[PDB]
Amino acid sequence: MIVLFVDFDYFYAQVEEVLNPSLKGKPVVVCVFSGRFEDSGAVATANYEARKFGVKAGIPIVEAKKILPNAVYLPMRKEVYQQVSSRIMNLLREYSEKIEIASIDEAYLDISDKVRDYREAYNLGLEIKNKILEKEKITVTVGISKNKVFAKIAADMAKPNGIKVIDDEEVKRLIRELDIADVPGIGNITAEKLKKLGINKLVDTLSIEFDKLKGMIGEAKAKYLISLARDEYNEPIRTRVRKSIGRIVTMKRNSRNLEEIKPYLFRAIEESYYKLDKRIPKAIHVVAVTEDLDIVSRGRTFPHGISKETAYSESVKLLQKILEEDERKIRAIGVRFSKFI
DNA sequence: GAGCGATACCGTG
DNA sequence: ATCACGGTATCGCTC
Ligand SMILES: [Ca+2]
Repeated sequence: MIVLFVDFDYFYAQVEEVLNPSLKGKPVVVCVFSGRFEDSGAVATANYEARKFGVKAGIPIVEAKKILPNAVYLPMRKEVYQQVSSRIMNLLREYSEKIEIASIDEAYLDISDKVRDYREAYNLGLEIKNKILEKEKITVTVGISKNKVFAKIAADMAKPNGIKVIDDEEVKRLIRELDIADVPGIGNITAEKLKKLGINKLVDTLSIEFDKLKGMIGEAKAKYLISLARDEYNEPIRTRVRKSIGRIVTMKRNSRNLEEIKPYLFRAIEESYYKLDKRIPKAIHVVAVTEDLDIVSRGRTFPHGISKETAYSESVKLLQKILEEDERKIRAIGVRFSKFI
């Protein structure tokens, strides 16, 4: 099959740049402000102008201001991005009925039955970059190859505003040459677990014995890596249906006082129930990030759907259970709803 | 031996 | 020192 992946460049920033074009050329950093102290929080994304200097998603806002104190610092407007994203997405549906929306920012199309070869495919990805630039003034990167993983690796290798095909010969090349840590799904913890085992390239997972590999990363990621290195990975493009929806909020100050967490918790329920629309969940999970930045949950499933009032009273019970069964103070509290009708 | 909710870990956005 | 999603490993229960 032939897979075409679209990955919007610097999406949150670029949307801010489309809306306020005075911003082009300047470093923009979309932030998520927390409210413990002035400029506490983290970076959600920056544009290339800011990324050049080490201002990337995940760093604290204070560090980003130490590097680029004169950049534009914008509060995250996710609702807006989500709305633009939706419209870019309804636009990708013109090019294939088989479409898998992977994130706010990313979609895969199986165009197998709308092109014959990768030159036709390549051609369809210029069209699509054009259409999106025309309608929404947003640059994207396209990656084309014979499955989702190598279509995503192609986009990585081509961004920003790129397009690249990874034909069957280049796939065999990468399986040998490409550092396994750049394979989607291999993050730092498992990258290291591999290097530990000498695994540096994908091909390497075929000489190692399966249960040494399984015993180290998981049967599933083991099988995942092996199927790639055998060039036998095919995962169909499948439509995403959201499974959970939650919200966590950081408290002005740590605590384990029940009457002190309760308003943040209840704020988190309100927000999440609004984010649910007509989705009725049967499961609720309360979520506390410890003072130590660990994450510890407590949940309950129900024969029925969960009303907000059920949500309010069950969540307090679940938070009580978090505080008994642990001694660590709470930095942020939230909830996740799931198992929808 | 292996199928099921709770819960943690791990990846990416 | 953000928030969000969602896949998989592990346990204990259960057949
Ligand atoms: Ca992107």
